[PDB]
Amino acid sequence: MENFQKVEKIGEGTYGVVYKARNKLTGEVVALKKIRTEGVPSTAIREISLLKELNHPNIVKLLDVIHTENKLYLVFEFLHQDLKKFMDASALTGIPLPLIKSYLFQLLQGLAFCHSHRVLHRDLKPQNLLINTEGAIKLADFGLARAFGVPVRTYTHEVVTLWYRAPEILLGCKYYSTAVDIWSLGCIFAEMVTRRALFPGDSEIDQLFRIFRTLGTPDEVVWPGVTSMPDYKPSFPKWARQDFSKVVPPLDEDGRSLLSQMLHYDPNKRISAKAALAHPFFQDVTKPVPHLRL
Ligand SMILES: COc1ncnc2[nH]cnc12
Repeated sequence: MENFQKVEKIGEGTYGVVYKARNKLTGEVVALKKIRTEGVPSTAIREISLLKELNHPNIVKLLDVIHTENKLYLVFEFLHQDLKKFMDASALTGIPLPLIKSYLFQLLQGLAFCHSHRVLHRDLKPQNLLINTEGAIKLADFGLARAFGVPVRTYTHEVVTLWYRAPEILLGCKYYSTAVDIWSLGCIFAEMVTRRALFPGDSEIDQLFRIFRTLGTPDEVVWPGVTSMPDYKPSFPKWARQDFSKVVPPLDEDGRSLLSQMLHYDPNKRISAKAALAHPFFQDVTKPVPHLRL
């Protein structure tokens, strides 16, 4: 750490405080993420170490891992804004569709890359999607979930949001897959379009029931095996599925079609990042440069 000058406290991360800092020997401006006691387990150090080679232009670059006095810091490429802040800022007018389309397409490339190596995010959320002045968007904290877990509360006891959590996680599946990230990104896509979170649950049952109210209560017809999952209850209320036309106006037929595929209940049938990239929604994708005030 004495290789760095902290600049400001940036944020409270999932795992610890996040600092903006400058490397005294190289000038680089970085994000430093403290990872909150018998030292760091050796398994977590090896997992993190693999993430140093999982490099992609839509994945926030992991520069280095600093483990001293049994205290752990991750050094990351610094980006100046996140999608949560950008959405809050664009509330009056909404993010223009070409920009939505570009961010979704970039995020899907990020996912297609990571998922080709069977690495998951598992906690995608706007606060994790970071943006630069060149029109890029990038996934932050990719693979930390496998390395450190996803806690119910953060180190500051802030509630970890359930809003982007896939139904198979909520229903207690042990061995969920890359599809969980597709679900999260679908929820984000919808939030970009509508300017409101799709499923803003405030408990696990509220999260599930919000999902069911919009998409229909899942059954063995649309999701084979669902009634056998650990937290499935036969007594769940039975809601009918809503039309996507009601859910995400004014999204066009292509975007509604894609969204529907990203929100399929059955994780086997949910579209892959690779397949999503071929969807007709992206036929006319561009890379607009957003209006950013820093
Ligand atoms: C808040 O987290 C962060 N802020 C700015 N840059 C980052 N890079 C990775 N995490 C970041």
